[PDB]
Amino acid sequence: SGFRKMAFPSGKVEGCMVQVTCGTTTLNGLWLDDVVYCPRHVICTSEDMLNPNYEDLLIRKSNHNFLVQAGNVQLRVIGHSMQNCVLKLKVDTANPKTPKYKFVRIQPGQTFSVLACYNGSPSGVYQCAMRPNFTIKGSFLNGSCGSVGFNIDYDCVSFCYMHHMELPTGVHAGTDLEGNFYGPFFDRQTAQAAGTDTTITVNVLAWLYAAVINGDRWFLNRFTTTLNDFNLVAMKYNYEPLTQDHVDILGPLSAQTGIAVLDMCASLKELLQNGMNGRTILGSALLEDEFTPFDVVRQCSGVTFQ
Amino acid sequence: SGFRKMAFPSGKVEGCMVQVTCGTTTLNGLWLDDVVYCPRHVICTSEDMLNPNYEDLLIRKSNHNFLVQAGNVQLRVIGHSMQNCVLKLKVDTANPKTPKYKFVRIQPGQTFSVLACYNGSPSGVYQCAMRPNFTIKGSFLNGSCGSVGFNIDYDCVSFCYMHHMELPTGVHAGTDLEGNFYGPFFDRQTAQAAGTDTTITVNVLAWLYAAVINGDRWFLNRFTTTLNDFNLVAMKYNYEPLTQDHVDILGPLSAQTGIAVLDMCASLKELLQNGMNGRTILGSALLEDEFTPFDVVRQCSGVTFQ
Ligand SMILES: *[C@@](O)(c1nc2ccccc2s1)[C@H](C[C@@H]1CCCNC1=O)NC(=O)[C@@H]1Cc2ccc(F)cc2CN1C(=O)[C@@H](NC(=O)C(F)(F)F)C(C)(C)C
Ligand SMILES: *[C@@](O)(c1nc2ccccc2s1)[C@H](C[C@@H]1CCCNC1=O)NC(=O)[C@@H]1Cc2ccc(F)cc2CN1C(=O)[C@@H](NC(=O)C(F)(F)F)C(C)(C)C
Repeated sequence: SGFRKMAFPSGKVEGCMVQVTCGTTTLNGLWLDDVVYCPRHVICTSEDMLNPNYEDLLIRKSNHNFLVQAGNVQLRVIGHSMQNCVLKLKVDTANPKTPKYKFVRIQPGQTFSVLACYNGSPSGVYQCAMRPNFTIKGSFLNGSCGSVGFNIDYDCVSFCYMHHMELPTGVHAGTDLEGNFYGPFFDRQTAQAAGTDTTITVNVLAWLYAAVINGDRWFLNRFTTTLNDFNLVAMKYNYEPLTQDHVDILGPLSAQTGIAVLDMCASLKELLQNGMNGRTILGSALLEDEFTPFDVVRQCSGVTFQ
Repeated sequence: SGFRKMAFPSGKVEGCMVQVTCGTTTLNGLWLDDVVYCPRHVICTSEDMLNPNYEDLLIRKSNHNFLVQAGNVQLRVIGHSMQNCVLKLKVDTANPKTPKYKFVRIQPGQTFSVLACYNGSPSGVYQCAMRPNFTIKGSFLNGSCGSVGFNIDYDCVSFCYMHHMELPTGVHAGTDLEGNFYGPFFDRQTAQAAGTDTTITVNVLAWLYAAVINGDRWFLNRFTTTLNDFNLVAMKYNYEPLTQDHVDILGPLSAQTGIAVLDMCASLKELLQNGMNGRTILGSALLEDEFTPFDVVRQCSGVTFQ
């Protein structure tokens, strides 16, 4: 029993974190085989931090203008290239701790673990989600850029995020590991700002199923709803539309609990319209939307506490 | 910016997790140097799971009745001893991944990271607190016993918890790494139940300071309170008394924000008496009490967003 914001064990990623320096700029890099991946703005100086032309800045650099430190070992850079907003530094040593890995570009609504790092050294691990507006509600300070987000499946690390920027609302923007930003953001100091965000409906439903698995039914009701009528309420509360594919994805949790998806939708409708009346669900007074259906299955018992 | 339930990176602990089998019972163990630590009830069978006499059960075992598996490598047991509720198995191989480490018995109110493990294999990492009633609100299924809790300081792992039991309310009980339970609990199937819990006041105050550091002041007021008058309100809301030592511990966060501790106490008093009026603090609609003052300093900027 219990239900926690649960991150993946971070060891396989810790062994990949390094420090990249160019000029007086240092940030984190990810060392896999003989390549170190890091945000390309490591090549910016104090005077470049507005609207840099990265191709023009990078052609002025040589391999030896980059320093890569792995622990107390300096790795020599023997090639470099820019791919989108990521710099790839070829180094003379293959990381002996390279895990089995993939790069994935995730969809909004999906969750991942972040290994927050400073000076190439891991500091902490937490769970977040790719928001519908393609920001993340991270926890990042100066020096964190290059920290990565990941999921793990049967000892394969799927990297999905590299940290680049903090937006004016205090949320975060970054890239996939091929250097493409999530959302409409850029690695430049310009007017960018999160678009209006929405609540991830399929995830709230998954978390309600988690609450039932763990023995709590107080929020259920005798009603059902059509998908169309539910979505008319969702829209009013700034929730994402629920699709039939979401309904299908929730199939297993519905089967394990004996509660039809559209019946859980009617419970959620009532919660939106009435509030919680001072009660909590899985220790929260808000409707939590950063657990996916997979996250619930991963953490919860396959046996419902009936 | 941001503020997350942040666990320590778990790599140094992952490398210590092993599987211990006795009879048909398998659970997790912690391999440090040439010793494997695990819950002593690994020696129980289906018929022992009520009121076992552990000294009588253990004298009937030999070293070769214990199997220790580290990955796909079987470690041979060459000695055993019981210390309180923990079994110590001496093995023929010292763990080459043994980190620098300590065993600590923590005080209630302190937080730690849990590496949840099944079959000797790490599954996830989350943050919890030792509750005033010496339970933890963990997330544990069958097969999790022997999973450990820890803090890390300058690459020294301080182990503080080993998981043993789930109580009827779904919360968890366990031991320090010397095998002494936290709280009044036993490794036996008897009427035990969590005592009444309380909210960790000094931690709520620390988290309010975190909210101010990150730029949010909506809950502050112009009032102050005496320590005695605050504690009369605390008692009414099932909060722990706040001591002068708590006040002292909050000194640094008070100094960084310019808000006197007893002024923050008056803010907390008002929150308790009025509620939040539908507003949130650091993304929560409840007063969070599982961040210590140290946790806030560790995660937050040393520069307040004024
Ligand atoms: C990251 O650690 C980096 N620092 C540096 C320093 C020098 C060169 C390159 C980098 S990357 C930080 C993390 C960030 C810091 C603030 C606290 N919380 C965080 O997550 N990233 C930045 O500072 C980025 C990098 C950058 C790159 C090119 C530019 F032209 C400008 C920047 C500045 N920057 C920002 O995040 C800024 N935000 C924005 O410009 C915007 F539009 F996204 F809001 C800033 C105002 C500095 C937060
Ligand atoms: C842990 O994984 C262990 N399983 C076994 C199995 C055989 C032998 C030894 C152990 S340790 C579980 C973790 C637990 C399971 C339930 C779901 N969530 C969890 O955290 N620990 C137990 O099952 C313990 C072990 C034990 C030891 C000696 C005994 F005499 C009896 C037990 C049973 N047990 C419990 O946690 C039970 N709770 C209580 O007895 C009490 F009083 F604490 F509530 C149980 C009712 C099984 C949850």
